[PDB]
Order: sequence, then C-alpha cells, then structure tokens
Amino acid sequence: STSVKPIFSRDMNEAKRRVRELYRAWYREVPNTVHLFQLDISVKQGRDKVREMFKKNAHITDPRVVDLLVIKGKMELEETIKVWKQRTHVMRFFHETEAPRPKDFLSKFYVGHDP
Amino acid sequence: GVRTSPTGEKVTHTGQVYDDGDYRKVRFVGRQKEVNENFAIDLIAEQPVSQVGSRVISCDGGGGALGHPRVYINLDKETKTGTCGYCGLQFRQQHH
Amino acid sequence: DTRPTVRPRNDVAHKQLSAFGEYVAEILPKYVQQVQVSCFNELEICIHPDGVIPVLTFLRDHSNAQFKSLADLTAVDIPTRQNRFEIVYNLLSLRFNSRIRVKTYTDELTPIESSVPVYKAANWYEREIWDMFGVFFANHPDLRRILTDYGFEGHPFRKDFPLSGYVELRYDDEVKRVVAEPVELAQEFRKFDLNSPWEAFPAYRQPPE
Amino acid sequence: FAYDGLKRQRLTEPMVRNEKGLLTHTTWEDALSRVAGMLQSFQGNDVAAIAGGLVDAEALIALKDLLNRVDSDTLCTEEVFPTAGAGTDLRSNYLLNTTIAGVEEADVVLLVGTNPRFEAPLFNARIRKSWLHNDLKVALIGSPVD
Amino acid sequence: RGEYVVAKLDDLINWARRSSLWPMTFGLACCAVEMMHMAAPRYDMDRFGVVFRASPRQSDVMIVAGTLTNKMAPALRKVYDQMPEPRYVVSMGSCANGGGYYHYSYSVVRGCDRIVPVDIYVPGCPPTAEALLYGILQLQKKIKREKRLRIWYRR
Amino acid sequence: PTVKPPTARKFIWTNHKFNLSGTPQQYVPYSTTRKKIQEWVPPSTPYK
Amino acid sequence: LHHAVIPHGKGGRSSVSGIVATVFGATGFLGRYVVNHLGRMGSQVIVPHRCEPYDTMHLRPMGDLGQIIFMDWNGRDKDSIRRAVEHSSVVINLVGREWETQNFDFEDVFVKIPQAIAQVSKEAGVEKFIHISHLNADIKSSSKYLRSKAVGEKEVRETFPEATIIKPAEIFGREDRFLNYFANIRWFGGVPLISLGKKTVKQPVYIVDVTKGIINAIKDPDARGKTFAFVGPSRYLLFDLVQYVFAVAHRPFLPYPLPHFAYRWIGRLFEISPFEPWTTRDKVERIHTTDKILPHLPGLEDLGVEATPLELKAIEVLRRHRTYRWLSSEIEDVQPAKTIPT
Amino acid sequence: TYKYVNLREPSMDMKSVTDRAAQTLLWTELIRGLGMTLSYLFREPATINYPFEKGPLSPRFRGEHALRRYPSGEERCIACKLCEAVCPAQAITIEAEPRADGSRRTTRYDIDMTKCIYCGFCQEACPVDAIVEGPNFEFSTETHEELLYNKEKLLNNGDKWEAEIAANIQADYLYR
Ligand SMILES: CCCCCCCCCCCCCCCCCC(=O)OC[C@H](COP(=O)([O-])OCC[N+](C)(C)C)OC(=O)CCCCCCCCCCCCCCCCC
Ligand SMILES: NC(=O)C1=CN([C@@H]2O[C@H](COP(=O)(O)OP(=O)(O)OC[C@H]3O[C@@H](n4cnc5c(N)ncnc54)[C@H](OP(=O)(O)O)[C@@H]3O)[C@@H](O)[C@H]2O)C=CC1
Ligand code: SF4
Ligand code: SF4
Ligand code: SF4
Ligand SMILES: [Zn+2]
Repeated sequence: STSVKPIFSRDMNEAKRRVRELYRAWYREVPNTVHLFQLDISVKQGRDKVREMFKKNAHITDPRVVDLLVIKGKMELEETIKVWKQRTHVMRFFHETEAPRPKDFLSKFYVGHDP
Repeated sequence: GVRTSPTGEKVTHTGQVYDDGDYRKVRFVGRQKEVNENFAIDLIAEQPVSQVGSRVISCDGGGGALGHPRVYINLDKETKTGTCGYCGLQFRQQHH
Repeated sequence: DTRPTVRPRNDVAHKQLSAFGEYVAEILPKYVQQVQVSCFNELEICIHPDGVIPVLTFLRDHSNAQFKSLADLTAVDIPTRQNRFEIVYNLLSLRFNSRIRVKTYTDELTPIESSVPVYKAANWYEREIWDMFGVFFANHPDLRRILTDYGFEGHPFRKDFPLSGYVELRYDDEVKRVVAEPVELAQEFRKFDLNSPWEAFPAYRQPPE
Repeated sequence: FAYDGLKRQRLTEPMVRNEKGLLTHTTWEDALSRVAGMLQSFQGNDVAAIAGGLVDAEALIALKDLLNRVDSDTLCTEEVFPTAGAGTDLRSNYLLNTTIAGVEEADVVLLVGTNPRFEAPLFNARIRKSWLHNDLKVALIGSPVD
Repeated sequence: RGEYVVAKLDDLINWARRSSLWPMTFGLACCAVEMMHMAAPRYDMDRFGVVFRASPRQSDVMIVAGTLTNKMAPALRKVYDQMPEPRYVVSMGSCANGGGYYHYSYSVVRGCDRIVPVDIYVPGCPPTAEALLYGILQLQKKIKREKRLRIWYRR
Repeated sequence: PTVKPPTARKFIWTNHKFNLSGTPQQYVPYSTTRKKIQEWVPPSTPYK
Repeated sequence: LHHAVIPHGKGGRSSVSGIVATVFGATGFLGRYVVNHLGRMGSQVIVPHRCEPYDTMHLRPMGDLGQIIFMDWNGRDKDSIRRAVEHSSVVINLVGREWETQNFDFEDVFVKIPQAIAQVSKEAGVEKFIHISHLNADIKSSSKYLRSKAVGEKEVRETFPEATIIKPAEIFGREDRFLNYFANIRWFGGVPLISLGKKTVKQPVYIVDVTKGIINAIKDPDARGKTFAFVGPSRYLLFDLVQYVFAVAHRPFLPYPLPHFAYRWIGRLFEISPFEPWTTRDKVERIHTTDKILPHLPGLEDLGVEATPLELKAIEVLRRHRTYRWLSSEIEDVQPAKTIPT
Repeated sequence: TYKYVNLREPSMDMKSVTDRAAQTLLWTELIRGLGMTLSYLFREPATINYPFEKGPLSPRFRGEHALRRYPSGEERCIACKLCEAVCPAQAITIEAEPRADGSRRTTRYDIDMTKCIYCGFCQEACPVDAIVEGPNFEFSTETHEELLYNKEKLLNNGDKWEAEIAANIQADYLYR
C-alpha cells in the first residue's frame, strides 16, 4: 500500500534538489521584479520574503508533496516573470494592510472568543 | 397606529424605535425614518363581525383564487368569535 | 410509452450499448474494471488510471469505435473515497452517432497521464481540472491556472473548500491598490437543511451494514 | 421551555463598584486587575470559592488551580454531601451506581426522602416504565407525593 | 454681484458636462447586452448626447455592467484611475451593485463600490434598457445640481 | 383610467410620490426587530 | 456601553469596532488617511463636509454599507456642529488651511472654529476629543499660522480639558504639500533657500504614523488629557532634505541663497492668486523654521507607533516627479540624506 | 438534409466575364450597398421620445417588489417563509412572531435588492399573493443603502402601487 506513483522525485534527495533549483530562480528574479513592477520594497525585503515562504514548508518529508509545492512554486514564478500578475498580486505576499493580530492569551482574550 | 418616543422618533408597527442612547439614530439626521402609517392590526379590527347561521363557515379571503387557501372555522364556542387564520376576518354563530 | 407523463424506454439502444460495452471489456481487459449502462441509455467504462491513453486511443482510432470528439473532460470530488477524485471523459462518435463515458480515479498526490496526445481539446479541460480540483496531469504542454485569480490559493471545487473562500478584495486608499483581506460577510450564507427523513427511491436502497 | 431564560437578566459586561457604592460597567483589563490585586494580597484561608449548580468541570478545575496557587483548599459547593466517613474519597459513595439503565432490571426500588418526579423527571419516568413493564415494586420513605 | 456671476457659470459648465456624457466602452457580462440595447435604435442614447468611446482618457462615465470578479478587479480600478476628471461611475445590475446572485462566491467582488466610488445604482438583473436610461438621466440631474463654483466663491 | 378606473382601497396612497433618492425624503434602511437580549440592570442602592 | 457599541467581529470591514467618530476636515490630506483607518476596522464615521459632494467620493469606498455618513456644516454655524457630534463618542478635528482666504483667515480656522467645535462637543457629552495642532506652534512665531495654532491650542485645552492634543511635525505622504512642494520648485529653475537652508533643521513624520497615533489615541485611555508630539526618527538640515528630494526625483538641483526680505516678497506675489496659492508668505516662514525639540511631551513610541524613516517612503511620494528616463530607478539608488545626530 | 452555403462556380462566357470586370472596375456592388443605407436615411426612425414615451410592457413584467394587503387593509403575508426558501439569491430575510391579536405576522421582511435577480420565484411560491414584483422599473438610487428594503419600505411600495398591481394580477391570474 505504501507503494505510490511518483510525481517526479523518487526520494527526498531528488526532491530537495528541485527545491534548491527553485530557490535559485526566485532569488535571481527578485531584483527584476522590484524593478519591473516598480515596487517600493527593497531587493533585500523581497529576498527575505522568498526565504520566508521557503521556510513554511521546511518540515515536509513526503517526496510527492514536495514536488507539488515545487510545481506550484514554478507556476507562481512564471506569472511573475511574464508579468501576468500585477503589482497588487505581488504585494499580497506582504499583507501590508492587514493589521497585526495578537498572539498571546490576554490580548486575544480582551478582543473576543477566538482560540 | 403610529406613536412617537420622547426623543421624537416614530414607532413602527413592529414596536421598533431606537432608544435614547443608541448612536444608530444618526442615520436619520438630514433624512427621514420610513414608517408605513396603515397599521394592519388597526385596520383588521375595524371590520364588522359576520353573523352566520351554521356551526362551520369557510373563508377564502375574498376574490376566489385571488385570496388565500380556503379554510373552515368552527363556530361552536359562543364566548368568542371564529377568526380566519389567514386574513383575520371574524365570524359568529347566529344563536342557532 | 403511452403513459403521458413517463419518459419512454428505448430498449434497442440499451441492447446495443450493452453489447459494445462487453466489446470494449473483451479487447482491453488489462484496464477495464467495470462497464454499465443506465436506464436512460448511457454507457460507462470504468478503468484503472493507467489505461487513460490506451483506452482513449483505442476508442478514438478503432474502426468499430471512432470516438473522434471529446465532448467534455471534468472531475467529481467524493471525499468519502480514498481516491477522492473521479475523472470523467465524455466522447462522441459521429460515425455511429453514439456517446460513451470513460471514468477513472486519482487522489491529491497522484498524477494522471495528460490526454493531449489523443485529443487536443483536453489541453484546456485539464488546466481547469488542475485549477479547480488540484489534480496534476503528467506531461502537459503547459499546466497552470486558467480560471482562478493570479496567486489564488486552493482549489475551489473541492467539497471541503468553503463557498465564499478565504480571502476577499477591496481597494485600499492608503496603499493606492486593490488589497486582499480575510473574508467577512455582512450576512452569512444561510445553510438550509432540506433532505427529507423519508426514503424517496426504494430501488436505490443500499444494503444494511 | 426554560431556554427563554437565556435572553433575560444576562450579565454582558464586567462591572466594578464606583465611589457611591453602585455597580458600574468597566473593561476586562480594569476588573481583572482589581481582582488580581486582592487575590495577590490575600493568601491561605483568607481566600474561598463557592461553585453553583450550573458550573462545568473546566471552570471548576481552573478555579481550583488558581486558589491552590495562593494555597487555599477552600473550594466549596452550594450542595451539601456528608463528609464524615469515606466522604468523597470513594466515587461509589456519591454516585448512582446502578445507572439509569439498571432501573429496568431491578426488582425492588426503595426511594428514601426524595421526590424523583420533580428532582429527576426522566429518572422518575424510567421507574414508571419498569413499574409498568416489569412489575417493579416501589416503596417510599418520605412525604407522600404523587 | 459675484454670487450671481458664479451661479451662471456653474450652470454653464454643469450644462456642458451633463449634455456630453461619454461612457467608456466597458462592459462585463449579461448587462452589457442591455447596455447595447440602450444604444440601439429604439432608445438611441446618442440622441441625449451620450457617446461610447473606447479610450478611458476620452471618457466621462464608467458604466460597470456585469459581474466583477477578483481577477478583473484591478483592471477595473486601473481604467477608472486613467479617466480624467470629472468622472462618474454608474453601477448597473445586481452583480455590480452588490454581487447579486454570485454574492456568496469565492471569486466575486461583492459590489463594485468596494473598488470604485459609485454615483448611481441601477437595480435589476438585468435592468431594462429603459431602466438604465432612467439611471443615466438621473446622473444628468445629479450633475445639474453641482455647485463647484458657488462653493469656490465662499471658500 | 378615465374609462376603466382603478379599484379604490382606503390604504392606497392618494398622492403619488416620484423618486426621492438624493433628497431629505429618501429611504434610509434600518432593522425593524426589537432587542433580543435584555441586560441585567444593577441595583441602584448602596448595598453593604 | 450601549448594546450597539460593543465590539464584535475580527476587526475587519464588516466588524463593529465600537467607535463612533465625527471627523471634521476629513476631506484633506490627513482626513482621508484617518477615515480610511477608522473604516477598516468597522467604525461608524460621521464626515461633516463644507465642500461639494463630488470631492468626497474617494471616502465612499472606505467603509462598509451605512458606516460612512456625510453631513453639511458651516464653520460659523453651531447648530450644524451639534447635529454632527451629538451621536458620536469621539470627535476629531483636522480643520485647517495653509493660507488665508477672503472669508476664512488663520484666526478663524485655527482658533474660532476648533473652539466652537470643542464647546459644542462637550455640551453634547462627547467622551473623547482629539485636536491636531502643530509642533512649532508658538505665541512669538513669525508665522501667523503658527501663532494661531498656539492660541487655539490653549482655547481647546480650556474648552475641553480632557482633549487629546497632537502636535505633529511636517507630514510627508502622497498628498503632503511638503516633499511635493520641494519637487515642484523645479518649475522655477533653481531652489531659493534662506541662508542656503543650512540654518534650518526639520524632522518630518510619515502620514501613516500620524494616522496610527491618532487611532491609538482614541482607543487608549491614557492618552486622554495629554499633549503629544509626533516627529520623525531623524533630523535633517533643510539643505540636506531638499537635496535628497531632488536626488530621489532625479532632478537637477541648483540651490541658491535668497535673503529673507526678498523671499518674503516672492511670497507676497504668489498670494495674489484667487485659487490655491502656490506659496504664501506664511509658507516661507514655516518651511524655514527649525522644528522644536519637546522632550517633556510624549511621542509616537508612547502611543505604540514606530516612526517610519523618510528613506523608506520618499520614492513612494517622489516617483511621480521623475521623467521617463528615471521612473524605474529603485529605492536603493540614491544616497541617504545626512542626519543631524541628536 | 443539407445545402451548400458557398459551392457554386462562375460562368466563363465572354459576357459574364465582362460583367464581372465591370463590377470590378466600376464598383457596382459597392454602389449597391450605398443604396441600401440611403434607403434607411428616408425611413422613419424607430426611436421613441423617452421619458415622455415608454417601451411596451406586459402584465407579467417583473419589476420592483411590494407587499400586499387584503381589501380590509390587513397584510396578506402570513410569515410562512416559502418565498425565503425558494429565493435563488437568498435576498429575503424574514423573522416572525405572534402579534398582539395572535396573528402570524412578520417582524422583519427584508429584500436585499442588490442580491435579487428579479426572477419572480418568490411571487410564484407565495400562497396568499403577499409578495409581488410590481410594474415599476424606475427606482435608481444614489446610494447602495437605499436599495436594501425593509418591511416598511415594501409595505409602502404596495400601498403606492396597489392600484396598478391589482389590475395586472387580474389580467394574468388565469394563466397561473
Ligand atoms: C473652444 C473650445 C471650448 C472652450 C470652452 C471654454 C470654457 C467655457 C467655460 C468657462 C467657465 C469657467 C470654467 C471653470 C473651470 C475651472 C475648473 C473648475 O470648474 O473647478 C472648480 C474649481 C473649484 O476649485 P476649489 O477651490 O473649490 O477646490 C479645489 C480643491 N479640490 C480639488 C479639493 C476641490 O474652480 C476654481 O477653482 C476656479 C473657478 C474660477 C471660475 C472663473 C473665475 C470666476 C469668474 C466669475 C466670478 C468672479 C468674481 C465675481 C466677478 C463679478 C464681476 C465680473
Ligand atoms: N503637514 C501637515 O499637513 C500638517 C498639518 N497639520 C494640521 O493637521 C490638520 C490637517 O491638515 P490637512 O488636513 O493636511 O490640511 P488639508 O487642507 O489637507 O485638510 C484640511 C481640512 O480643513 C478643512 N477646512 C479648512 N478651512 C475650513 C473651513 N473654513 N471650514 C471648514 N472646513 C475647513 C478642509 O476642508 P475643504 O477641503 O472643504 O476646504 C480640509 O478638509 C490641520 O489642522 C493642519 O494644520 C499639522 C502639522 C502638519
Ligand atoms: S446583474 Fe443579472 S444580467 Fe447583469 S451580469 Fe449579473 S446576472 Fe447577468
Ligand atoms: S425575485 Fe427571485 S431573487 Fe428576487 S427576491 Fe424574489 S425569489 Fe428572490
Ligand atoms: S410573502 Fe408570502 S411566501 Fe413570503 S412569508 Fe409572506 S406569505 Fe409566506
Ligand atoms: Zn380568510
């Protein structure tokens, strides 16, 4: 039952090679993105965001799930490079208008009932 | 009928009226609160009771197919009037 | 056929489609798992997902089949199955004036061979299934979202995706752009419970567990 | 039919006493800082708590821990249960061990000093089902109640 | 007197603007059809002086006529910003007014007034061509009541 | 209506009104239900 | 709290924040940012306006249905003020011109009106009053604008003793009249500076920070009765500031000293304008006025706001003053301005 | 059966070749198109003089919603909520309770007119003809809030438009 059709990678070493390859492409593209879209962020900010998005999935261990995240990552890169996305779509990564939400118990207790 | 609060706001037929301290009455400043003035509870009370000569009478609201579904009202109780559950017309048995 | 209100039954077409169904199952026993015909005469071939290309090519190119047109390609989400997605191909044979349905299955992490080699109509249909159901098609000339907004996260047609989604859009004057915010509704969508507690169709009653 | 009580006489805001000695509305920050001030100053037996009828287990244990951290064991309930003997040490002492479902299997029921009709209406309804269908013999030591 | 003079110039510029409304050739869905029927011979919007021009730079009014999706929202805002001023927006139909019958959809903006300011709301699904024309004539009467120069004189 | 007049009812408006949007007579929406939850009113006596 | 002004929701558009605010002068630079932030969280905003309704349309998409309400008012009519505050729990005053008109002068807009708003706001039982003054307001300033700020600040503090008064430095942002003012001096060739701008130090503050501080001042009980000074993180010489603007805009910077008496005469000349003066004599004084250091007053960090550097938001304001050659230049291209170490 | 939209070949006699050359050289068929547009110039135009002249409508027209009364003046609506269930757009919000006299009546009857698709399913479902889509189609607003109708606005619509509404229901109820 544990035998499952592979998407691309036959193990987690082949999958992590594609993760690094995708990180290089995103790392190289950030300077062009900030230029073409005329973003007010710094190239350092954009690269810190790319790095951050890559740490959210750092706990994964399924080669097939890793491949899908890489497939979705490359799809997002194409929309940015070809400028299918717009400035509003690039700046949605930075959540600039969402007000900070409390993380601790007391601040969360005063506002409402959410856990 | 239409009553008013001490604040001056009209009270609707459902009894709604913003109370003295509610900020939501700011939506009427420079505009008006729309209250229908014909309270159906008042109008249905003005209708005369209909005297019938049978235990059971049927009401369809008037107008035939343009009224409500036809229903039958028992008029055995002589301490009250039979009431249509759809239109509110009242019926009474004529001491037969 | 003389009951004014009851759809008449076409026994001749049922027999022909039943015969052709056995025919496809005899020629391709390696992939065909089930064949059935409905009471309103629609033939279905249920196959293993490995047989998409062999089954679709045979139906397109066999001389007693000739299903040259792909009417539709879509997906159905059934969460209760381990293979939650049901991939459905609807094919039209202009030569014989027949339609056939081929169905297969997959899950979130399993690719399905892209059928662009058989029908060039499938290219956009598979992009749509990828976008709305998140089913990956291996060896697609270009697989990318087709219907959802750029950067949209999730696959809206999955039964476990919320109707109003997770994000809404507005124009924020501070940043002089359209921003995305978490979704709030001034009036929540009202869920109605409509199912009647009394059985309606005895012929479909399932056996007791 | 008592659920309509949930829409009347409801406490909806924290309240503290003002200078005139009247309850007045306030915020969570203020009220819980007044309670913490008095809680911290006092200690040991000077702190006590009484739990009411409709209090759930989570609120009970949370208050026991809080009072235990000032070193108070005075966690009391409005409902009295005799403490002499085993008391609450053994569960069997204060439980309906037979269970509601067991009433249907009993032969003789002795009710001591209780009107189960109004104290436990569905438990009483279970006695009558066993009375009816099993020929249960029921006896009562207490005031004669229908 | 100044108050007399500015009042009459305000009527002049008000008269010119309402008498020459040039909507953008902009339409999104079903309601674009009824908007076409308002330009058709029976109603002939052109006889009122209302002329469609494709360029946003040469347009006075945006008739938002159809469902606005999340994918389409930035484009709608963009062509609105590129309109010189004064510019007016007419919301046409339930989808544009409040999301209508896709109000609970994940991909729909619940009303174009989240994206752009709206001057007139035309109800219906679709509004009839005569209803949209009524909404246009209401925009004109709204423009007729502007007091730009009267407010400037007392500023 | 001069030849086939409309039916008369008491409640029917005797004076037609045109579109009042944009004026002080416009319609402002509001909830027509009354308050659901009644709040306890603390006693007004000085206790203790 | 009445049952209607109790917060509900998650602080979004359709939530209820519990704030009911009357915002005077909501149609200007600072007002639009204030109303945007109030509407984001679900507040009820009353926007009294003197102007044409067409000029308020940018405010309409700032709040959910019903939440933004508009009223007509006249700064000399107390009854119009009362209609607009009687239902509010906080009243914010952002009324002001940088120039004088035939009808309204600096005495009227910075003293007469704010005090009439303060008097009516207290009689109507408004809990919180927020007044915007100026960092450099002084009874002995050579800018009639700033002397009127000082006189009004005292009247407001006497009419509404619990008023929160906020004294901001000069505010920069996409509609500021501060960095846009300097970038528009290119239209006259060189940049006339008094003493070459070497004797003037400024501490500009970002608009969003001023807005964030105002919003917190409403929701913070401690802010009541206090005066705040909203200033930017860094202090710059006027020369270094104006040089930085021209570098971000990629414009040729040709500063030349101009004596105070002369540059006054230039101000008098532009005042003849019957519309909005490009510059006035008063604007000359304010720009060439060293921004005060008020250590005794609390600042943004007290209200919880982190001041935004001018070097992170200048391109945002000044990219539209570039030419096509330089539009795409990036935020890191230009040299940061030299900051006075304070 | 089928026909060929374009499967005819030209004749090659000298006269026909000359005729096509005169068509090519003298633009005959282009002149013919000018005659067609010229004929329209002298036709009466189809424009109507709106708002003085209106478009033709029928009794079934689905316009603005209204709440109706019985001839006595009592409300027809009985708070059955079938209009609310059938509504495809969930535009209707209803709350009900007993009235002082015990009648089953609504306390809330809201139609969100920017959700509504003007489909008329609600008037089909109503068993007492209480909710109708009226004949009015000219109720544009200058604000979104003016289109969220509550029970008072809807009762006023029925009172305003009852005279016409009843006449139209009289013309169509035998088809329903
Ligand atoms: C051949 C081609 C066609 C040519 C067409 C020629 C134009 C014909 C129409 C000219 C009419 C005037 C057009 C005004 C357009 C100005 C722009 C505009 O309207 O914006 C509103 C603005 C109002 O701006 P504002 O100051 O109120 O507000 C600006 C700030 N915001 C943007 C936030 C609103 O108008 C003006 O600012 C100036 C208008 C001046 C009008 C002309 C001067 C007044 C002359 C009469 C009164 C003078 C005193 C009394 C004299 C009595 C004795 C003589
Ligand atoms: N750099 C800055 O911008 C700084 C500003 N401030 C203060 O902040 C507050 C806001 O300034 P800002 O909003 O930027 O200036 P704006 O001119 O941008 O807006 C000022 C508001 O004042 C209103 N106003 C002016 N005169 C009158 C009047 N006579 N009657 C009624 N309304 C009037 C205007 O309304 P209309 O549009 O209808 O004329 C406008 O909405 C002002 O008090 C200003 O002094 C303090 C320090 C720095
Ligand atoms: S409002 Fe009605 S007609 Fe217009 S696009 Fe939406 S559904 Fe179609
Ligand atoms: S017309 Fe249709 S969409 Fe509108 S309220 Fe009636 S049922 Fe709902
Ligand atoms: S309008 Fe008609 S369908 Fe709707 S609740 Fe009233 S009686 Fe029922
Ligand atoms: Zn009846």
